[PDB]
Amino acid sequence: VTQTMKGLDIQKVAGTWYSLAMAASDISLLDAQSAPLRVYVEELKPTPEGDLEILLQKWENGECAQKKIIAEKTKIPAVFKIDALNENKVLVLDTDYKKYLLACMENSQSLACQCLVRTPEVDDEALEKFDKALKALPMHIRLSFNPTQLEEQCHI
Amino acid sequence: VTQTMKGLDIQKVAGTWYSLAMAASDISLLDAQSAPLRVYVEELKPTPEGDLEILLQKWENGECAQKKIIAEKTKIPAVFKIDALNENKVLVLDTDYKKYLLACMENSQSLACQCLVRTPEVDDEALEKFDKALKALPMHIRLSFNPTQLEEQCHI
Ligand SMILES: CCCCCCCCCCCC(=O)O
Ligand SMILES: CCCCCCCCCCCC(=O)O
Repeated sequence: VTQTMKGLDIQKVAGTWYSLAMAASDISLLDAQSAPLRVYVEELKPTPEGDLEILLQKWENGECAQKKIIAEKTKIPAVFKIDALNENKVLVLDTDYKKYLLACMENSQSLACQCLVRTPEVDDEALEKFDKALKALPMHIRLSFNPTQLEEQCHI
Repeated sequence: VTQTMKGLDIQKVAGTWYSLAMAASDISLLDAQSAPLRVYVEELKPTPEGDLEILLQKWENGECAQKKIIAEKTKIPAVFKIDALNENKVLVLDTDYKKYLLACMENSQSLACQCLVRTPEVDDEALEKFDKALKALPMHIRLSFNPTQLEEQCHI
């Protein structure tokens, strides 16, 4: 990923988001309801220090579970770290704060990206920006959700 | 689907094909390795009468199985019928016979389409034609395969 948001203000991505679309480099990352990167964003909570708390849902061991993860800031405003055994990066590609946000997670390559939107509607303009960003990346699975699904736990 | 191949010669689609890409209206049709429309074309066998025999593979009850289905001709050269409990149509959107073929199956709507190619290579021109045909259709999952996967049973 060589598309980052110039001039990102992380405080202004705060609040409610919907995972309208998702893509990944490997089918197995998004294939099943319980695939490892099939995660649905609920809320972004930037910290005063400029870290990013992410509230999401995931189908795990038979049901829809809530998880909270923190992505720590780096020297680059558009790039956060979630490290454990593995060094992983969260990248903000593009946002207008009020309607859409494009982001990817990548390892150290495998990756997964999402088109986030503020409301349970299909934003054709946001999806066209997402597809343009992906034309640069080696994606092998793409999913998108309808407005009914966007209002359900785990997009059921 | 309102894109059919004008002037189709069904005899000239005979022989070896590879399921390079697949798309469908509903995630659940293609999501799992064993999802109902996750089928890999091996061979097209037009009959002297102008019916279409389709040899394909599918992951069913734990393994990669061979199936043969016949799609019966209609009054329209680009449209075949596979009926059982349900009336389903196979539509040929576009082909150049020697490199790529675009086809969909639809019910009576849910649908699934494939980009078929003659060789285990990523044909960017065929994929751009597939994406152009899909921009007309309500697809929510898209998969594509690499050349290593294209040479394995059930694209493992
Ligand atoms: C800016 C944060 C956007 C959240 C989605 C990141 C990209 C998809 C991968 C999600 C997986 C995870 O965060 O564990
Ligand atoms: C011209 C035949 C092409 C074969 C693929 C048809 C479209 C995808 C759906 C396959 C499912 C099936 O044929 O049972």
